Amino acid sequence: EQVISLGPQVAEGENVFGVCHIFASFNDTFVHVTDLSGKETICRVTGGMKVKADRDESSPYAAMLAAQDVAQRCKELGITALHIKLRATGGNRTKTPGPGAQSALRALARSGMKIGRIEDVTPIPSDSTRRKGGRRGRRL
Amino acid sequence: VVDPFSKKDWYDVKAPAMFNIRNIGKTLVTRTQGTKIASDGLKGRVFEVSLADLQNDEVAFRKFKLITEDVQGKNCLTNFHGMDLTRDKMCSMVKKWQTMIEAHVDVKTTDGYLLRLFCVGFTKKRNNQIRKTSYAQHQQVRQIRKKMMEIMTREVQTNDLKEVVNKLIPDSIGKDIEKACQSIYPLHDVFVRKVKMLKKPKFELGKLMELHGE
Amino acid sequence: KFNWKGTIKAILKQAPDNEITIKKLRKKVLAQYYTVTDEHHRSEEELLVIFNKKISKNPTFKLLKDKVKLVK
Amino acid sequence: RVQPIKLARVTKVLGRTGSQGQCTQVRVEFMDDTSRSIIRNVKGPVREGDVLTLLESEREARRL
Amino acid sequence: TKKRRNNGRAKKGRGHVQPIRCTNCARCVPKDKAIKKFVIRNIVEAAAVRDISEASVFDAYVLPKLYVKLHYCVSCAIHSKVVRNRSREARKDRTPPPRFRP
RNA sequence: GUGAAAUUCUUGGACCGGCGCAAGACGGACCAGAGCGAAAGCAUUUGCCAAGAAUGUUUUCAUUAAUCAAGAACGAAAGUCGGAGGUUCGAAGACGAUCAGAUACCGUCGUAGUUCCGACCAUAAACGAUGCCGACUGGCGAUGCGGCGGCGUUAUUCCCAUGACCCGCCGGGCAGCUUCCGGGAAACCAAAGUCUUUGGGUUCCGGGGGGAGUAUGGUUGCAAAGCUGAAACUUAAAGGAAUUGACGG
RNA sequence: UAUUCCCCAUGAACGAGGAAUUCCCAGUAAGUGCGGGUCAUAAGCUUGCGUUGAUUAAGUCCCUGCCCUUUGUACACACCGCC
Ligand SMILES: [Mg+2]
Ligand SMILES: [Mg+2]
Ligand SMILES: [Mg+2]
Ligand SMILES: [Mg+2]
Ligand SMILES: [Mg+2]
Ligand SMILES: [Mg+2]
Ligand SMILES: [Mg+2]
Ligand SMILES: [Mg+2]
Ligand SMILES: [Zn+2]
Repeated sequence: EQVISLGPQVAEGENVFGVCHIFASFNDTFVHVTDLSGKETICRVTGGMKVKADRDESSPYAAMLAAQDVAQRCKELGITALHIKLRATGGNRTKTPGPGAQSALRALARSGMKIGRIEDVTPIPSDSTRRKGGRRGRRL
Repeated sequence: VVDPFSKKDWYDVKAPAMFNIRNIGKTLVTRTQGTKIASDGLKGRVFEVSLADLQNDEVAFRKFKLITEDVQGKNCLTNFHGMDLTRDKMCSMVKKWQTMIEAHVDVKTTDGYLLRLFCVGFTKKRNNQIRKTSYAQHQQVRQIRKKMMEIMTREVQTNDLKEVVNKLIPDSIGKDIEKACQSIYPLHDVFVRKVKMLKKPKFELGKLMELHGE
Repeated sequence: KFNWKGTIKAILKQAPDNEITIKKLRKKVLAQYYTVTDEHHRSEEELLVIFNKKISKNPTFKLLKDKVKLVK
Repeated sequence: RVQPIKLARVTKVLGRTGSQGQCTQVRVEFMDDTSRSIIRNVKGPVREGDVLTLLESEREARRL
Repeated sequence: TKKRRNNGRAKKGRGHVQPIRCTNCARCVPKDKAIKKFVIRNIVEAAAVRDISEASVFDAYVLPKLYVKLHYCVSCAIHSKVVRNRSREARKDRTPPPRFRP
């Protein structure tokens, strides 16, 4: 800092906001950051971009690493504060967020980012569209 | 080859004059080149803003939609697009041993902004009540729903968007419904749950200036 | 494939009075099985119950209450 | 790139874990911001009251 | 022999109840038979509450809750240790477990 | 996506984020040992159509009733026929795994089907594994509908109503707890009681285990199949409910 | 078909051991000798004794099992069961 072309021309006390869409499912986590509208993407790092083991893409450590990389990039683009939109797979499938929401949100806060509003944006159906297991479910 | 963030310039998003906090935030867009323009790729963006970020003393669980309509240089001027409650508030109100009554009405303001308003209300346990449940019978639910639809229709049907939004800011409609329905079954958590925009006429720019001006 | 009845008959032939204790017969049969076989999924208990079915359920053998005898 | 080495002082021991009773949970505190304290898994005999070193500071420990 | 007086479900005055899907295996369970559970857990996971609180841009912000309703089949509730086998006189006890308030 | 992976999709830019559009399903949370229906079954709003239980009644008729071979209406799901539609799931099928094998369980795709209209089929652990009608025999607290009666609180409105609550009573319901009523082989059951102290009315139905709901004839159906239904031969037990041990991935 | 011992010659494998697997927590393990038994002749065995003298641990129920409670059962020659 400062570039000065990359980044808005702002004051020194007030802060500029973005939206961090954290899709924390099982099998992966996403630390997507957009602008306020959500139409412009600033950065997107996923858990599978940091590990090469294919079973720990959903581990908390990989979510922490993704959150740190996202925080560094958004900091050098001038974004200083974030609204959080937490999300599970939802719809037909599970509504509990995965193992990587924890460390991603913690690492965003601890990496030097200001936290705004937190909200759950998991897709909740009004009883739609039959799920896959068969009638007896998955008999593991 | 080059990073795309050297081709972007930052704009400012302005709320209408219903709210006292006029500045929403900053959005960005690629600079105009070729045949694609900055302004047409910038219009139609939607900014879901909390009400506490637009009014300095109002509630936080209500949020507004605020689609952008015109560009005035470094400013994106917005107009009302819809209202909704947060997920946790709506999930917090719904609980067992009480009846939920919901109603919806399609209705047009005077200037041609056909809306769909959703209402919700829950039956209230009395303070000296010792029965577990507070359940309205079906005819009580039906006339409560009828009152909700008639109140919403009479409130928005004879107005235009400015004072309709000014009614939605403190939710005076929900208080009117709750006050009116006490003689059927007392309701406590009465809100306008969601406002949806269905049709907008012709984009009079002078109207948008009037909304953003005095 | 290991031949159970043939190996048991061969052991009973090389025995005094065609007679052997169940323990010695079991020891020799299991050692033979481990030294000729090609299949590996079979367990120790499955082999034990297979051997018990081989000796107690054959018309050519008799059980004199702790032993196996070759009948004619 | 990594956060530096952090030293942590061990407050009360929270029992044994690790499916053979090989690790302990310790509830360390960071002795720079003493108010900040986390649960951690330690191998070796621990004896609450002494100082650890943390290469990667903010991981977690699951509560027993 | 008949194990329970209700037949393992709350179906007293009707013929048919609508089935639901178990939340972690997607087995069809009748709605009265399922093991239901309501979870009002915090989003911000109070082991990490202070970092979020000090990093917040507001002064007085209350953290949102997460509201999920879970449905289990009998097998998943037993295997995930939501419920356990009980003795006969312990079986016919309908009180919820104590809230472990202190 | 999984225990782990691979089949699979991806710089021709998938996944993720935004704004829209279309399609067909399905009606979450509220939703309960709650309601309704002869059962099967029935849950988004509004409107229309005919129906119904219970309650109230100093209303009418005056025995018009109960149960019922033959006969008749309805009857989940799957299945069949014809026409619309085909989102999602997904018998068959293909592949990837796992395995000694794996025509399986797990994963990816996917036909018929799942949806609607019209016509068949008549079967389910169609279960409360408990015929229907009537009488008698303990207690208690709730709950749903209707009626009656009471201190007070609350709403419009300032009053009488009318709603929300509170305290009871009566009737008909779905149930619960408790009890040395009594019964039962017991588990248990206020009905499975009022049974050697054996008789209120009536329908269907069992007679050791198999063979076998098979063979054959008849009959219904487009079919699949349904209904009715043996015998030769074989066998000393097969079962129920409790007890003690042993074993339990 | 060398009892054991002594002397001079002879001078083989073995360069720390695959899959498996045993014993052990304090004067313990391990090293090191010395008595007794057997014994006419005799200890690479065993049973005792001192001597030198540690590493690691003060835990858990994961593997192999044991005890107690609840639970399921078509087993009772009792899961190496029954089918
Ligand atoms: Mg992946
Ligand atoms: Mg299992
Ligand atoms: Mg049983
Ligand atoms: Mg049924
Ligand atoms: Mg059908
Ligand atoms: Mg598919
Ligand atoms: Mg069909
Ligand atoms: Mg017979
Ligand atoms: Zn399940």
